[PDB]
Amino acid sequence: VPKWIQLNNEIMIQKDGKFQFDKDKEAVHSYFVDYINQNTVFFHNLKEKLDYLVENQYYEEEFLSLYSFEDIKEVFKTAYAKKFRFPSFMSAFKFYNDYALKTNDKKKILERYEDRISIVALFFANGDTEKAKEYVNLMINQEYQPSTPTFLNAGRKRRGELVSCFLLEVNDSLNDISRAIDISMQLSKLGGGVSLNLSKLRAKGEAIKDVENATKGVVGVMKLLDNAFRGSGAAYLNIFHRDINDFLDTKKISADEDVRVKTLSIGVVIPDKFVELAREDKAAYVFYPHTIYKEYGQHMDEMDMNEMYDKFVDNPRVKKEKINPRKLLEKLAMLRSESGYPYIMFQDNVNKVHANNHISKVKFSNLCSEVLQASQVSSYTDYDEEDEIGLDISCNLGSLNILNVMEHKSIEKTVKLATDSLTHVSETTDIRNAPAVRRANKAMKSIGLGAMNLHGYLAQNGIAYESPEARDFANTFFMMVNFYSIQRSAEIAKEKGETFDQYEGSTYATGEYFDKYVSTDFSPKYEKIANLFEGMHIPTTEDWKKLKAFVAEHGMYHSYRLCIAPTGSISYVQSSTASVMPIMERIEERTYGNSKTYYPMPGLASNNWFFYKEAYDMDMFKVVDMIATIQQHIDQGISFTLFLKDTMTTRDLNRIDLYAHHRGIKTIYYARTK
Ligand SMILES: Nc1ncnc2c1ncn2[C@H]1C[C@H](O)[C@@H](COP(=O)(O)O)O1
Repeated sequence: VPKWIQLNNEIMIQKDGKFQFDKDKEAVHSYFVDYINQNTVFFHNLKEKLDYLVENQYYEEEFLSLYSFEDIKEVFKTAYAKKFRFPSFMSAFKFYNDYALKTNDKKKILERYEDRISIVALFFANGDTEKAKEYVNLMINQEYQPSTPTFLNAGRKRRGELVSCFLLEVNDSLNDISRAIDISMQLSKLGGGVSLNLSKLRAKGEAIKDVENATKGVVGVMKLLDNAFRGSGAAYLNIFHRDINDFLDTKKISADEDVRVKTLSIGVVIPDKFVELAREDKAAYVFYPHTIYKEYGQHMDEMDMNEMYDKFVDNPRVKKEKINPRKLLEKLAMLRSESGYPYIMFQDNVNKVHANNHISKVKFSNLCSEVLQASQVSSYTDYDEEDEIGLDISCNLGSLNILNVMEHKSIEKTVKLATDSLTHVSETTDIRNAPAVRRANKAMKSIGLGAMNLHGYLAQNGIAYESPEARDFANTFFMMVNFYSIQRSAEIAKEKGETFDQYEGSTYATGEYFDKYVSTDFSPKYEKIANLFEGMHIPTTEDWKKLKAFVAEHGMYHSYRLCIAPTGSISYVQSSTASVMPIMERIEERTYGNSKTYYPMPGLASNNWFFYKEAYDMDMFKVVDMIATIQQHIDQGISFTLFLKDTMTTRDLNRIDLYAHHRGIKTIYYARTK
């Protein structure tokens, strides 16, 4: 058993009635002086090191050639200037195991933490040395953390693409299904998560072909996708689609392997009309989509279900099956208890505050349920015919660290620089053989700036997650993020002289987006929270009015700007609590070969133990209230894990989900039971 693991294990051995939290500091110190520092490669100087890495195909030559070597030296100097030390074994372990560049044989380490940051910053700044130094400071102070794909691969030659999220529409044909599978594997190889909308695919019995897929409906397509992934995959289906019960039964524990889907995540899209039909206890119907396309010349999930539902029911050329809508909502709650699946998207909560309904309404979401954008189906054809390209979704992500941003008083600076980094990654992306995704990147230019360390920050300032004080902080914080995000998007539009495709018809352009911001104040109501924002200018209704006019004049470069991802791996590197979620465990036990490892939550001690309250003991109604408060100021979505007990009944699970719906929650993610 290595010394660093032994020292890490001594945290759980009590001393004077307390956990030995400081033993983690010894553990990480041992990890460096007994392992990491013995496996790093020596170089005489920075010039030799960089020439070696370029010439041996580790780094790309072009992004470095934009700087003079003297300027590169100064950027690297900036990274090593602040004496960065990991506070825990796991934070250091997660960087050097998952992110640090290794030699090709993978026996030595070629990058310190400061080297990766220096290279990522030199990639972002595109020759601008002074901006590269700001990126280094932003990342070394841990104010901003680029997503895994960007942070891992930026500046490297042997790599995937830097984009995290891909969402694909799939039209109703074998050529389309075949192309969607091909594109999914291509994009998954590039390092991104891939989510597929299956709501336009024809239901069971509508496929009259002698192929293995035919007779199972969309489950056949789910199987092909699931097998291919053996980046991860997801599939979404509208609740009014006939195959909804078969779609759900892929995640049953008792389901046989010919129907079962193990790797692929699943999501269900629920409009209000289904919630209306659940409220009044009467039987409802699910539709065979190809019959709807035959009749109306439009896909089911493109048409307005509030208006057309009764018309689909009364039309005899539209085929249907009767269901009990309350019992399907019960089934959803039950599967989420057993499996964690499916994810739920409350479609009208997404679309009632969506800025770009004129392009399209939002029909589905991504692998982690936070990306929420317009899309349009493509039509892929054979050799001698022409493809008709629609609009898929791509979004590259990054996260603010709330703790460090507040302590450095740098909300404006970090949001605007992060937005610039996300914009450069979007500009330098080059997707081949997926023109609907290429269209998304070039024309829509969406980015996904999120945040982590909410609970960690609140807990270390004596603010409980469920308190009105916490919601007061979140309200003001994310308002500010949205303000400076929009401002920078509009500034970039002025500088570049470009806007996102069909900006002119958006709620940003009409002014409607800003209505609540020009009329209501979002500064902190509690004095304790107002003192935390001391030194930072909190935008007022008057600033918002001025921003509204600025946007009306110059437009906006980005179609979407903000979304809060789960941050599973990167949160360790940041010594941060995951996302805006409440923590699961005060101390995480995990396996390490034969031995165990222990990770106390970042900033956990005996004197703040109360404030690091475990998510399972919280009231999920009050957790809903927190995320709803954040969702006000996020144009896309928030990955909302729900934390449950086996004591809860199906009745209790339905009441939580229906309350989430009532408060305007856009999506809910994996359902976690203790
Ligand atoms: N916690 C932590 N994070 C990062 N790097 C670390 C850490 N502990 C030790 N080291 C590395 C940094 C130096 O190269 C050397 C001496 O660190 P010194 O601080 O002089 O003991 O070990």
